[PDB]
Amino acid sequence: RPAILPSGQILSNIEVHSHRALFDIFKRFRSDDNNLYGAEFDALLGTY
Amino acid sequence: RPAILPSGQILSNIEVHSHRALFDIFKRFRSDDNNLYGAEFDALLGTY
Amino acid sequence: EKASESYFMGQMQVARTESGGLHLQLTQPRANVDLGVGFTAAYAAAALRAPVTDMGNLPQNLFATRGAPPMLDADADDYLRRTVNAGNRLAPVPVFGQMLPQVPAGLARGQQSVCEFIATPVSVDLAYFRRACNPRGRAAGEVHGEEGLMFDHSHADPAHPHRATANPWASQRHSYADRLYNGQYNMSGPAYSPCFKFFTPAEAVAKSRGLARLIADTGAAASPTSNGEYQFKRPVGAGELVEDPCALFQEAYPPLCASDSALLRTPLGAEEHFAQYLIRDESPLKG
Amino acid sequence: GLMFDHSHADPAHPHRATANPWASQRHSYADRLYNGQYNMSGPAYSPCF
Amino acid sequence: GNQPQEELNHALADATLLPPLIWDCDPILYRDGLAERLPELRVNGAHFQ
Amino acid sequence: VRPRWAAPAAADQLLAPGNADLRLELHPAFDFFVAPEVDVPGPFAVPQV
Amino acid sequence: RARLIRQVTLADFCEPQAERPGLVVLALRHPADLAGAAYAATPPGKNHRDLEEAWLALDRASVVSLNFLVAAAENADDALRAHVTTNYRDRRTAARLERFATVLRAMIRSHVFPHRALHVLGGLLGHVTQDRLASVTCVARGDQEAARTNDMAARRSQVHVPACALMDVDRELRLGGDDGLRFAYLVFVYTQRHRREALRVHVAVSRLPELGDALSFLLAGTRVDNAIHGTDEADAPAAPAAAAAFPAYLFNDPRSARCPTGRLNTPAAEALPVWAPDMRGRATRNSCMYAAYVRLGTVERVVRRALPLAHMERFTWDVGAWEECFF
Amino acid sequence: MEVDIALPTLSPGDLSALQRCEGRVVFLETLRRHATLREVALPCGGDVLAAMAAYRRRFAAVITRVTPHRMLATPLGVGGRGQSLVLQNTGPFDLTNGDHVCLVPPLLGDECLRLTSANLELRFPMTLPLAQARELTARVVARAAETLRGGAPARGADVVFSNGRRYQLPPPHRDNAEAATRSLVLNMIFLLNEGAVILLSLIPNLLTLGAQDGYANAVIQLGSATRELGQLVRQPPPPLPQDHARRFCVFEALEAWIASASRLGDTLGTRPVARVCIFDGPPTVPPGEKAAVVEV
Amino acid sequence: MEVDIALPTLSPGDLSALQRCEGRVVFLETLRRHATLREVALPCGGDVLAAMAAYRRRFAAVITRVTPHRMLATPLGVGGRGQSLVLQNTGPFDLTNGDHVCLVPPLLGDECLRLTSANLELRFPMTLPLAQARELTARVVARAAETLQLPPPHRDNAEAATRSLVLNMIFLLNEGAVILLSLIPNLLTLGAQDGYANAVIQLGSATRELGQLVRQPPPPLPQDHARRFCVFEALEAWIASASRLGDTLGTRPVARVCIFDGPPTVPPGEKAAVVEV
Amino acid sequence: CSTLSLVRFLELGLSVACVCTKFPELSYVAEGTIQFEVQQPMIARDGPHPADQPVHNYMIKRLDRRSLNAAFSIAVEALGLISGENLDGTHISSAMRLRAIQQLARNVQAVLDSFERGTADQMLRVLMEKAPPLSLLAPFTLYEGRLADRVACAALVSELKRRVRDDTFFLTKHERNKDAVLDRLSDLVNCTAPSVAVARMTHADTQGRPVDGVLVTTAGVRQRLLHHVLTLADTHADVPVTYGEMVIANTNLVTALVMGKAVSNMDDVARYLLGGGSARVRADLVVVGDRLVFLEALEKRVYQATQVPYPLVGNLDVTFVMPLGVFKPAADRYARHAGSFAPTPGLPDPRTHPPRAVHFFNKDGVPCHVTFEHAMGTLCHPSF
Amino acid sequence: DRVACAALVSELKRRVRDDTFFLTKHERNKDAVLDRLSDLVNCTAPSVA
Repeated sequence: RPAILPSGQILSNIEVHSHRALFDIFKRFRSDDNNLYGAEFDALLGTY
Repeated sequence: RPAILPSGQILSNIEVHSHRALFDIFKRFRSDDNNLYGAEFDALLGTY
Repeated sequence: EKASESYFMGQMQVARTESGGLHLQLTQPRANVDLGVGFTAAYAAAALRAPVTDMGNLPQNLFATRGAPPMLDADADDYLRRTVNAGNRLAPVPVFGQMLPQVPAGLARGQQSVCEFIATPVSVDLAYFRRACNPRGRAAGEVHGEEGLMFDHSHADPAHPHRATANPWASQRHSYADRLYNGQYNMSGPAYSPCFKFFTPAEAVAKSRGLARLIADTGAAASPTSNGEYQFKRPVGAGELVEDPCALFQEAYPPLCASDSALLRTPLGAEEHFAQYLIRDESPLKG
Repeated sequence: GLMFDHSHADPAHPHRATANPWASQRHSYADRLYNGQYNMSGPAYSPCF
Repeated sequence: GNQPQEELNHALADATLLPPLIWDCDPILYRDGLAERLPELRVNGAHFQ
Repeated sequence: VRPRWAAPAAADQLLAPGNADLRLELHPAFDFFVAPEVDVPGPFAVPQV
Repeated sequence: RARLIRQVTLADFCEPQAERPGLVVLALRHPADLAGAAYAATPPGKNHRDLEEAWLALDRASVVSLNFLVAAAENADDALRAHVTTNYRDRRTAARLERFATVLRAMIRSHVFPHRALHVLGGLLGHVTQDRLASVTCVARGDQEAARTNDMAARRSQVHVPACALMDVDRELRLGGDDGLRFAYLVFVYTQRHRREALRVHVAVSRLPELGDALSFLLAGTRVDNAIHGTDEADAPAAPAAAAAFPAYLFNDPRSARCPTGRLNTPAAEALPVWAPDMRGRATRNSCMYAAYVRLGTVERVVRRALPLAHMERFTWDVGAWEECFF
Repeated sequence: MEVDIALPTLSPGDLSALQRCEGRVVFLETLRRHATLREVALPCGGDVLAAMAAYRRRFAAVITRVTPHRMLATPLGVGGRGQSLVLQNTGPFDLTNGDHVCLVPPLLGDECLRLTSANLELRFPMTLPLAQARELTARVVARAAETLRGGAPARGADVVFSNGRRYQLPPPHRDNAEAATRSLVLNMIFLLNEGAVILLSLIPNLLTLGAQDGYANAVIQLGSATRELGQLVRQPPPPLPQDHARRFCVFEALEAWIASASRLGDTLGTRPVARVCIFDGPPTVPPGEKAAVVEV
Repeated sequence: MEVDIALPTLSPGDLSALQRCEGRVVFLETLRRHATLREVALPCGGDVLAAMAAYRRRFAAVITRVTPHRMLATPLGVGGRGQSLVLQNTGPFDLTNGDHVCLVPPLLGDECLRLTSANLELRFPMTLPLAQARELTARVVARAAETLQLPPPHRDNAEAATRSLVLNMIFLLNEGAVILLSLIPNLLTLGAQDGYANAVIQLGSATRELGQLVRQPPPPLPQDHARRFCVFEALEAWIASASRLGDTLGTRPVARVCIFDGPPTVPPGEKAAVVEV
Repeated sequence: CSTLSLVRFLELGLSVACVCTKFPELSYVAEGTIQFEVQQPMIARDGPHPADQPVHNYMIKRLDRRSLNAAFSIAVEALGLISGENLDGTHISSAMRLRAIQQLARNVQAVLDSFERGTADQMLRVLMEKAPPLSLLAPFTLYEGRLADRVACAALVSELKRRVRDDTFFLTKHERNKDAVLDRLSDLVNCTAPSVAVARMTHADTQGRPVDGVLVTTAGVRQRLLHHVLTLADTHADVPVTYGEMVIANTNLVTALVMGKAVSNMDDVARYLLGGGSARVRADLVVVGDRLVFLEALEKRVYQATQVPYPLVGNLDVTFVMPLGVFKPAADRYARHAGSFAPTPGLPDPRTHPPRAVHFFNKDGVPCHVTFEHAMGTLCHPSF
Repeated sequence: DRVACAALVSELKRRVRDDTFFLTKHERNKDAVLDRLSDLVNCTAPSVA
């Protein structure tokens, strides 16, 4: 779910928790949560 | 969301509506449903 | 058939632990999936070995069941206990912690079955027991009849258009025989009830959307009974594969029986003599 | 423990417990004549020994 | 029930089921003695004088 | 309590695995019962021995 | 290795710069629920708000070093009082010790015993202190010297117990035994005489896995004088009625008055004998409570060496649950 | 010894709810490295006594991370060196640092997951500090008892404190508190009365001694050495011939009482299963929030 | 820690019999690292009550290896709760997976590996599940209370058991307990409209024999029936007592059975893995 | 000593009942699916009622998760000898070490074998649960297309109720006839339907056309069949000796990592969308009807000398019912012959009273009768 | 377990009194004799080679 290859760097840092209004989803975990390292996919094997 | 390339052909035919209980989910339609024609995707347009 | 199953085997892995010694416990995950529209396998049940359980008699004892309000004069039901539990196995001996039937000693044959008794007027026609019948009289079941047929009485009995039922005390909603062998009346005990599946509509939640569903379901329905020295109730989780066409028809077969031993003799002859009667054997076990 | 007690029913006809109150209990009449450790043994053979 | 077995077994052994025709008080005098089930007989509104 | 001998025991329910007669019925020519540990005949009132 | 606990708190009772590491610390309950449970727990006759007042007279602070608590009891050797008083940096300290004494003496009077107010943690090893705010750190399992203190003079530590309170048992009871691995128990001793009562603390070691009869005999005088002066201030009625004698002759009476089941109402239930078990002012269990103990761990050796002290030897922290000692 | 549980795929939305219970405990059956969710399931409307008795014949295990495929558990009974683990407190009131937790069924108003897609329910037992649990059980039982005799139905003092805040002890009719607890209060009150009766039958003159000088003296003599005031237990009257319908052998009754009391005392928990050793966190964990624990 | 039990010289007639005792438990008295065999030894069978009282005063130890010189052991519980070891069952009832086990002195005697060369005998205690050990202790203590496959008591220690029992029972009587004692008829009447309510009450209940024979009046209001409430206190006290009544007469369950692969139920005379508590 | 009979799963004829492919990343996949599409033909009617359009329909079947496992415990006394910690410098400890390592090898040899008989058992466990009985299967296939109105469903259930109770035990109640057995076997073989074709099976006869199915039995029934009714076809068959493969690589990887799915034939879909060793094993065949199937009874090659029951001894279940004390109406009591079971002269006839017991034969044949008084367990209880 | 040995001995009791004599009770069923001989041969087990 997270990104693999960033495209553009950000020139200016800012406090993010102030500007929650500009964003549509917002998730801020402390440090190294457990969800990032789940590689669990699902797909069709064969069609007929 | 139909298949594009079938892996293998089915050998035998059978009245399938009667044996519907074997399958988990399915759907029949008269002929040439409009839904399976337009297929639109959702793309993320840049990560940062 | 040539290719009836896809079979995917994963990757092995070796988990260690300590137990005196060292327990290496292998494990390999694998999955399969049916890939043939319609059926792809069948079996016939050709031969027959000895019946794994005895086909004798064992009068079921209710005194292991609770939920029935007792009788006021405690001496009365004390006498009931003191006399009916006498000379009756599977009596709830109050040995520590369980108050369960004591472990019997020695077995004649396979595990002994259990018998029930359902009230019925004396003027029930006898010919209803020659062919395969339903202990209720309303032969509802599910396969032949839509929902609402199991307890209605403004609609005829499908298997006997003549009457409405054949046993008033055993068919009506909230009738007597219902209040003892039903699914949701909390009057079950540790002993198995061979008629538990005949007075139960709780499968109303499991509505049947195809005869093939019931067909495939029969022949592989997990076992409801135990495997000890009796027919005890078993947790539904464990189970075991067993075949029974009863739950598809909800019908029972009459065994070879007669109201006098003097009728069951090698020169069988007449089948109705006097008040005493005989019932020929019409079952899947003609030999 | 199945041979002399009379609370566990007869394991061949489980209706009753015994089919003969005069030949099944320990120290019964029919027992004191054909038991191996009561020693009324004579010269003739005894099929029910 | 302070009654021998016979009165519980049959229905006409009860000392509490009055006969349909009585000429005296002998059955009634026997009736009230069984309070294990509160009995009562109403004669025109009075118990009996 | 009722004396077992007078009130008849049973026809089939005697040979049941529980009753208190099989324990004392094991010879066709002799009976076995319990009695006060006294000499016979003894005094009028039954002693609690 | 061993497992640790860190609890930031106030520097009122345990003062981790004043003592060096290696001494057991206790966790103090929130006092609000103690003051509340008193309202329903103090026995009849006694005061029912005096613990409220005793607490209000001492005004979160959560830990208390055993070195501090042992001083605020009856049993103590005045050398340790002098040490706690003149060696603690803190202001107003002796006054606080006095108030704490009054608190515990109120606790036993109100039948909410301090053993239900002091869970035990391990021995502290480290601390960082602001101005009157500390964060102590104590072991919780494993052996003490698996830790690592930031002293740099003695990385590891031991366990120190005031030798004034350490009461040995085996050599006391003369079991004739031979010292091997012995358990370690922290025990409390209550005594109940209204407005004249106190609390005694001890630290007991022995091979006895089950104290029980051992303390019941050790504290014989306490149990004796506690069972008789404990019911005081409770109005007992006059001489007990003869109807209080529970009739036993009537159980296996063949001929006796009897009642049909389910009819305890107005219908003829009068001929039954009356029996009034009436128990008002007799010694209840909480009245005969005299001691309470809790297992601490296992010990090799105890040596005495200096203020007198008692260095443990290979203490393995294994804390258990509390226990009553009333019978 | 970490077990995984096959998970019959349910749906979106519900799987989020299953993900939210990443800290509770579940009672397995046997230590096998595989198990089906259908196995660890209990009808969330159930008898509290039978559930508390069954909690012994099982193994506790906490739900670690979950995935649409499976969920991982870690048993608490067996273990190596008692490693740390996380636990979601789910009692009615918080628990402090440095104490012992106990596992009791949802005695008060119940909460239960209703996985409507798979058609099964789950019960997750409460997590209580030791003394507070041993007192809450008595609270609910005593309220039911006071109600039983039809006396004053309320006294305004069925409240329990924990770290300041006052708790209300929700009204005893919410889910089935008038039905799923009847068994417990009956089985406890009855045994208490029976013990009292047996004692008084063995010592008939106990409650006719001095109100303050006789009873205390008897108790202190009994606790001390072998005087015992002779056979303080007077010889009970001789029984009936064991067929008389009114036989009463007191000693067999005492035997049955000892057995039943021991059994009931063992099927009550109150033997700690874990101990909070939180570190690097707020010293007081509120309900619903995880808390570092080491198994005992 | 590994207790080391040294052995004297032994005849081959009994060394090979001692080899077969690889999963049974013995009772030391002190936990030194070394100890001679002669020390850990109990006299021949007698007074199962006294012996059961003695197991409380000593901590157990199970043995693992038996060499021609040396015989190891393991102190069962002093600091550990997960030292998974194996010990063989020697009680009649087969113990199944899941439940705890408690040590109980042997009955009838006859279990004595009588060593003639060393001139001593051992009596290894049997291992029973909790549910049945409780009942056995109940039976034996009741039989001891009677005297004011079965051995008779000794009248010198049976009084101690009686004392413990009568104390634990006496301290149940509280001014709150009488309030509960007041609703015996209100309990019996409740045990009539329903089935489970009647089920919980036993048959020789020793209370139904009372509620139908004696009437008791309304209880006297205790001192300050407004501030405090007594039923709660009496019930809390009773819970606290009953939670620890079983062990005070018998012995705490010492270990619970866990098996990862083998068949669930293990028969008598066969070793089975375990974890201690 | 004793050897250890090794067995490979691909040699057995049961392999031709399934396709086996290693999928080394199964431990990662969530619930996978497979998509079917099927297109039922149609015939042109005529007349008043309008015609219909040819129908289409899709479907998917999800997977299910199973697993194998086996314990491999070794002890401490030998663990100290393997790793050399407990090793001593002697000429005697060396031999004990040799013994210990040989033991470990002879142990791992057995535990590795179990993962072949594991599949041999799992395939039977699976197939045994999806195959409905033949009795309930023939007439349902005879009534296809008419199960819309109720009356046809009734005509179908009235025939199921007979097929269950009459065609359920052959070769035990028919031991005089021969072609009835073979014809029942033909119905069994021909009532199913062929599944998808795949080129990876190639399970061929020694000479010609490929095989179609298997026939697993218990040794007794196989013995009874191979000497009266069925003639052995041949004694060998060329089979595949390798598995298949489904791996994730270089196109499935990007999609599985960023999107969350990965189709198996992804490379084919890609290259189309944008432009872009047979072994010989001694198996025993048999010809039935017009087909050719493997005939086995695996009770010996596998499952032998172990602790598991054979999954081919199933369990039938019947519920009997007998009336106890019914009394026939007046107009139905009659002696078939005037010379009746005449009782002893001088005493009255108890054959007129209402009967109060039933007599039935037990499992072996000794009669055991049920009388009213046995119902005391029911008709004497407050529940009444 | 008991349930297995029960049916085992119950089938043994039937196997004794039916198949203790062949080629004297059944000379008509010529093939049944060869059946029984094949059973007799295959029922045993090979020893070490």
